[PDB]
Amino acid sequence: QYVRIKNWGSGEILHDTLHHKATSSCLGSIMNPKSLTRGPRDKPTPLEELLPHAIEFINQYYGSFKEAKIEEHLARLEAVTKEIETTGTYQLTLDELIFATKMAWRNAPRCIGRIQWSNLQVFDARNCSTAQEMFQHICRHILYATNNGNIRSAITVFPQRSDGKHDFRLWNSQLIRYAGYQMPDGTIRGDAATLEFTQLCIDLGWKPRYGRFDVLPLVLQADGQDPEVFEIPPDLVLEVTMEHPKYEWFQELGLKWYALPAVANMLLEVGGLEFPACPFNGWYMGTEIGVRDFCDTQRYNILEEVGRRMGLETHTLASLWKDRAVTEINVAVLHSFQKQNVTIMDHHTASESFMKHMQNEYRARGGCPADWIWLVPPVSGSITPVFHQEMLNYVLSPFYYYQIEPWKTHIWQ
Amino acid sequence: QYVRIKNWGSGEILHDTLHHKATSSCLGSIMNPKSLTRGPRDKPTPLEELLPHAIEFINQYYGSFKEAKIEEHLARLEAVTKEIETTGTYQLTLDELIFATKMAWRNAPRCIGRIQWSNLQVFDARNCSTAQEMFQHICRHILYATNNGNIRSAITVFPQRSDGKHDFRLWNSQLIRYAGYQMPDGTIRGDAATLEFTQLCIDLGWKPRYGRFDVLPLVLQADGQDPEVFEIPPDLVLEVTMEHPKYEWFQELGLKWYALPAVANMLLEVGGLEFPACPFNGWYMGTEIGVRDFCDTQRYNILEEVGRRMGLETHTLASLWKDRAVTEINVAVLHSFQKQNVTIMDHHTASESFMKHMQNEYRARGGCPADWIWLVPPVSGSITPVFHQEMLNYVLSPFYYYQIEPWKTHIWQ
Ligand code: HEM
Ligand code: HEM
Ligand SMILES: CCCCCCCCO[C@@H]1O[C@H](CO)[C@@H](O)[C@H](O)[C@H]1O
Ligand SMILES: CCCCCCCCO[C@@H]1O[C@H](CO)[C@@H](O)[C@H](O)[C@H]1O
Ligand SMILES: CCOC(=O)N1CCC(Nc2cc(Cl)ccn2)CC1
Ligand SMILES: CCOC(=O)N1CCC(Nc2cc(Cl)ccn2)CC1
Ligand SMILES: C[C@H](O)[C@H](O)[C@@H]1CNc2nc(N)[nH]c(=O)c2N1
Ligand SMILES: C[C@H](O)[C@H](O)[C@@H]1CNc2nc(N)[nH]c(=O)c2N1
Repeated sequence: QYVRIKNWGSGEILHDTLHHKATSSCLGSIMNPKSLTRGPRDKPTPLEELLPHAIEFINQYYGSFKEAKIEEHLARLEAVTKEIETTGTYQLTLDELIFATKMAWRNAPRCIGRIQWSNLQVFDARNCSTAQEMFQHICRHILYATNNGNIRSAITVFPQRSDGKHDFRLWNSQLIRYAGYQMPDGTIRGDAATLEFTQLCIDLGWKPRYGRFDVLPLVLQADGQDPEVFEIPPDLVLEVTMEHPKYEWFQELGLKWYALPAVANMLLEVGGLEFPACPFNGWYMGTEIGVRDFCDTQRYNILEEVGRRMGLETHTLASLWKDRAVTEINVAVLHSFQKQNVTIMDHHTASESFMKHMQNEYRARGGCPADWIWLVPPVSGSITPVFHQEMLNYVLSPFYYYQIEPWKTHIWQ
Repeated sequence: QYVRIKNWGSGEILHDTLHHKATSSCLGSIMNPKSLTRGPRDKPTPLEELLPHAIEFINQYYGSFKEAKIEEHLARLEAVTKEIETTGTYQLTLDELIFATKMAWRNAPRCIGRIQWSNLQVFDARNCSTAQEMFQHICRHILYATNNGNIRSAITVFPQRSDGKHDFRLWNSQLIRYAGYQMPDGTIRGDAATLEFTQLCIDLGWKPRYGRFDVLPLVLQADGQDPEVFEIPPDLVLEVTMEHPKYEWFQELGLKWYALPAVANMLLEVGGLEFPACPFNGWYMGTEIGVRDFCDTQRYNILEEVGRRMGLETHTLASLWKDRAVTEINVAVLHSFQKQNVTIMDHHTASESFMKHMQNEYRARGGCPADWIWLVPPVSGSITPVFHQEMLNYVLSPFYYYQIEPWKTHIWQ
């Protein structure tokens, strides 16, 4: 009938029915499980599969109005059916598309900022045609979203997949990201995690600048053709330099980070249609930068240097110096964004926000797909309320899937 | 053929084959899923099910020797078969039992201290018969394990389930635990989480002492008879008073905690046999006390008071005061145990230990059942290496299962 969900922090009990609308050794801590990956195609969607999903979506959309529009609903259902018989696919009204993007966001089990789901700017680039036009669209997005520090969530929808042989794809994981260099002296400079992709950019012509914070170029693929490299205009990239409210030596660390967190390589699945190119963004949550970017050993790995600067016993694990360090780094991050007037949210505030939202979600539609493993911040887990909340993780539709890294499935022309 | 497992911190790849030997909406963050709970019975184990499992276990046991003892192996296999036809069950040699307890530990997906798996003291109480004898056995365990601060892991195995109507059961979750009182003024005193169980003890005759740290009594059930209450001799309970290495006011908080972490209510399943009563213990990991016991809002909830004592902006979430506080509490815990010479391990050291162990496990037997959600410490998640490790969670055998709270399935005499 329904699944029982408990919050061991408040004793609160919830009944999840929503999971019934889901799609598909316990593969728990798997980053990219096949279940979350929507791969390629070389043939249109079998009409037998498409129409059902289409009908399905159209019904969801029309059922979403406080006061139904049955005439339009039926008309639309017909219009779409007829459109598929005659063309073998179909086009969403801008409204449906808008609705689709917010719901897909609403259904992201791994997103903690979903209380903002209804607040999204949608850029319709479905009529796009060249890499250059893609690049221009992306720039418009970046400029709009950055909003000079007062960040705004937005998404840019490019042409939907047709036959699977003319896919629009951004080869970058994020719109804004730093390059990683394997120096001569054997050391790594910049973002150790982007070493390969940085090399690719070079291989495609991009000129490496060997800096610690060089913004990588956009590698765009349009109409399924080979990817073209485009440097992002520097004026468009807002950055925050890191300062600590108390340790003046913190700035001596010479760190900074971009203000725009934009996911660039995911596919939007909606009513049977697939959009291989739909970059989107929200605003940063402090821990992403202060903890993951700066403290992961396979990224900027600055934890020990900050430890020493603080005079901690960096040689004694049980001294808990790592916990002391990372917190000061987190404080610097938050302090700097605030000082420079760039939207950002701390993880504590983020957690309570999500709890409020999940609460809203169960009341509203009897569920909220949640991936505990991703929703719990990388530091101070049980100090946040999300940690004590049991969660159900399932895949609804619309949905935002991962895709196979393009350079792995692209037939070069 | 095998599952692929990745460590995004080191790029390391592992192949899990062990999962093939496993037994049985994604029920991820569920504390007590049915899959981990081995419930009651009112009839012996169907011989058709028992023998296969028995044969199975005996083969594992004998295959564990560096140099096989095939004669004994076959003899034992026969001895056991014949023993079941004639009695409808069987007895493990002390050795097998010992082997069984370490393997079950070895197979606990939620245990981070498993690198210590082969170091376990086994107390054979399978011939026990009365609650009083149970109580004495438990005391011996407590005394031995406490070892005056130099904690020793140990387990006490009581009589295996026969027909399911004569179950030996400890009604307590842990051997040592504090009571919780609903005061007249409406406030809670002690461990808010043990309110109900404290009431039960009272209901069964125990005299409430209304203290903040009153050790609850043992509530023992023997041969399936009604539970008897036994106070634990105070001399047997070692405790650590909390002091901070720098904040002298910390001790003014008047906190302490028991040194022995002993799980009392789990069932040991081995070769078809079930042991409803097998309390066991290891030693504490700092975060259990400093974070969960002291900082969970539904437990001692001391986070805000420590925040104020430190002079932090306890009114501004984004100030990250909670992170500053909990760390100092964690430091106090570790500092106090060390000062008082009571074994304890910090979570950072614990994490590296487990990683080393998991490494050993994949090499040794091609796998290691791990529950990421439980293995990652309640604070500084990604600062520990366990966070960046993909893990497979499955149920092998021997295994330690949860059981239905006894007071829910007991027919009072
Ligand atoms: C408005 C502010 C927003 C905040 C603060 C927020 C925060 C977060 C955080 C902290 C993550 C973790 C990412 C990681 O660990 O790699 C995340 C993931 C995610 N968010 Fe949000 N988000 C916001 C807006 C959005 C928007 C506008 C969308 C979509 C239109 C969205 C879609 C997702 C998805 C799909 C993921 C999963 C990414 C992945 O699996 O790699 N988020 N978000
Ligand atoms: C030698 C030191 C040991 C350490 C430091 C260690 C540490 C831990 C920790 C931190 C937990 C988390 C408990 C919770 O969050 O509630 C745990 C759980 C567990 N440990 Fe260990 N452990 C040790 C020994 C043992 C021994 C001797 C056994 C069995 C003979 C064992 C069996 C388990 C089991 C089954 C759980 C799961 C408990 C549950 O699900 O409630 N551990 N251990
Ligand atoms: C396969 C084609 C099936 C067509 C059936 C359409 C039934 C109309 O469905 C209606 O949509 C309304 C939204 O406007 C809702 O308010 C109604 O509750 C719902 O019954
Ligand atoms: C149902 C009864 C089946 C009995 C078959 C027993 C086969 C013996 O099994 C043997 O056990 C040894 C351990 O001493 C191992 O070293 C051997 O590799 C293994 O083949
Ligand atoms: C490893 C570099 O990471 C990034 O560039 N990131 C981190 C992962 C993503 N983070 C996000 C995304 C969104 Cl849409 C909102 C908040 N944070 C995008 C930005
Ligand atoms: C809520 C009170 O918690 C406890 O009494 N605990 C916490 C849970 C258990 N912790 C353990 C158990 C073992 Cl066997 C080893 C280390 N820690 C037993 C002690
Ligand atoms: C292996 C493990 O799943 C992985 O390293 C983690 C876990 N949870 C996460 N949570 C978030 N938000 N982001 C991440 O990248 C990860 N990665
Ligand atoms: C709901 C959630 O699973 C639960 O609160 C957590 C998660 N992980 C845990 N991890 C450990 N070690 N111990 C716990 O009690 C819990 N509880």
